[PDB]
Amino acid sequence: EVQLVESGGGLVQPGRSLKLSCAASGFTFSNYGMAWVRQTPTKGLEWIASISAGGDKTYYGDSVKGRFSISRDNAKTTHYLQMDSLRSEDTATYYCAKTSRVYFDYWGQGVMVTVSSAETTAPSVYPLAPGTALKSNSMVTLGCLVKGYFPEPVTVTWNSGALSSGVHTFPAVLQSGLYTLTSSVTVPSSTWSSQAVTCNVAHPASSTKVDKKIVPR
Amino acid sequence: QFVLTQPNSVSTNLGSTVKLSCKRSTGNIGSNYVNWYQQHEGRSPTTMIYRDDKRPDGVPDRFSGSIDRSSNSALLTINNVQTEDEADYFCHSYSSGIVFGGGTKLTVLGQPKSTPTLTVFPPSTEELQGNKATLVCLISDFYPSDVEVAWKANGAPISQGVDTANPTKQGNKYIASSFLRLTAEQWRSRNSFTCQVTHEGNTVEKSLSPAECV
Amino acid sequence: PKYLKEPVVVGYVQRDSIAQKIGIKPGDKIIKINGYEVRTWEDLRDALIRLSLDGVKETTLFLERNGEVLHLTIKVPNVQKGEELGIAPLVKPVVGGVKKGSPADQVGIKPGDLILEVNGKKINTWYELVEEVRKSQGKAIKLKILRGVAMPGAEDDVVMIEKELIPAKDPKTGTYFIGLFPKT
Repeated sequence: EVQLVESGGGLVQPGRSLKLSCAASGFTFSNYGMAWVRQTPTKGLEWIASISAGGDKTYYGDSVKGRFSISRDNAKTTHYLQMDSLRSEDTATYYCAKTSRVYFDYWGQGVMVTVSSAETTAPSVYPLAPGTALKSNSMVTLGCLVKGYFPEPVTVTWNSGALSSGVHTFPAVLQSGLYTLTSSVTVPSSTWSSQAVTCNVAHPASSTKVDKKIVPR
Repeated sequence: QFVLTQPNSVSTNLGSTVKLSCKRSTGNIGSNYVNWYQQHEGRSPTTMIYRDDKRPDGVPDRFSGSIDRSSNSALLTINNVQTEDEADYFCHSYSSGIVFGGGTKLTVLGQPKSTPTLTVFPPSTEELQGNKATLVCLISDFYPSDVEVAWKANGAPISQGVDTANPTKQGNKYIASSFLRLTAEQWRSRNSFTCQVTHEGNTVEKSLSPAECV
Repeated sequence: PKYLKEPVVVGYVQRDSIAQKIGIKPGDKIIKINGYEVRTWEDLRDALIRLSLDGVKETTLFLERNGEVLHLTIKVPNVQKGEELGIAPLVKPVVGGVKKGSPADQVGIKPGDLILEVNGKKINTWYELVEEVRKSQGKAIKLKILRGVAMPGAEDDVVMIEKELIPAKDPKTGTYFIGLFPKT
């Protein structure tokens, strides 16, 4: 299976540099061109850079010609996008893509790059258990408050991905430059009574991961 | 050397057939290939149509591509439209550069109606330690996607420190969330707070209280 | 929300608030600010809004504390920027629910009951109830209760239900409880 996995995103200040990586597998790497395409909510999908199969030809979008440089290392089945002189507007989700002569056949997961003078803020993670009442339900919903982080994104898993269904991570609100979100998981009351339920919050930009166990209040 | 123009938004009924257009501004649409990518919320693009009208393996035959020379437009036709067709659709072409259309978000109307489930959560003790209290209101499992979220304190409207996220699709349904930022003292000073969601004229609510069982 | 039509008798007062700093107390009854005649919480709400629109920064507040009318000078809070006095209405001590099998269930306390007194002392708020219950630890608690509507003519009769219950220790936490949930 064709796989493309990016890394190297995060926050940087205007004027600084950042290098993105895309690790390829599941096809003959040297047989195909690679490319980078970025996306903002405002300006949709935007091609920024392409490198030919043999690495000897490179092409750039207008807004980045001169500042960005794309390269590949066939031995590592990897390609890179060195970004220099970054500006507010370069803030975006960056996708790697493989070509097939006349289109992008496969796409990465995307990595978020934020160009801002604002500082990285790791979230506080708070456990959300229901308040006590008279009656207990069959099912119970437990939460994980992920408060005041910058920049996006965060990821939340529950018991390291063991709890998969009944999981909702709710998109964040933005207030005074900080994001807050919640992730919920719905489990049988019997599971919570017997086993531990733990939210796992990752924040790439601050290089933080936090596990928090939900206990009855 | 050209732009591709897509309507920012199109709506269609569940089960209907819909056409999404993509018009080249200058030069012939037939001069270079047009491709079509579907992107769901917070996910990567996947290729739906390549080389004008060819479909990858795994892509349902409900998707077809075509080129209309007289409108200088490419068309992506989706038949027997489904819930999961709600997504952004981008057309793509090239010549000396590589061009994407602005993208068309597809709304699918007439899905099974569904009242929101409310989950409310009081402030955690850990948060309260630091003299702050965020009240949480999770809104899930609703359709359509339009809701009105309002907070009460002792049953009276409150707007200060409210933050609501616009509904987004996650599964086959819509979710939203609202937060009420308080200090500990503001939290303790009340008998009840209420999260109130209004959906297609019907109101649903759940309340929280600092008041302790004993 | 019934409180808007009730007289303004101060319940909770927030720590480090405008009301606290200028010495507002639980029990105080607010009767005038600047303005405006304050008979009800609605008046006070509507008044503070108006004052703040009119850019009043400080004004004069009249309350009744032991039936004696005191005068105070109070910073008018900016309603827009999200400020408040920091005062809240009384939470009347009414039982919302009773835990099955709990001491309170055993002696037949019922939702809707109004605790008047605890171990001889009169109370006006749920918070006071919780105070008095916690401090008696494991020792027997006496409650005076008003239950149901009286018979016309008999509303003011001096007679109460008197209940005596012994707190139970939760086996997990070791916490004392009687099994009363608040009305919500």
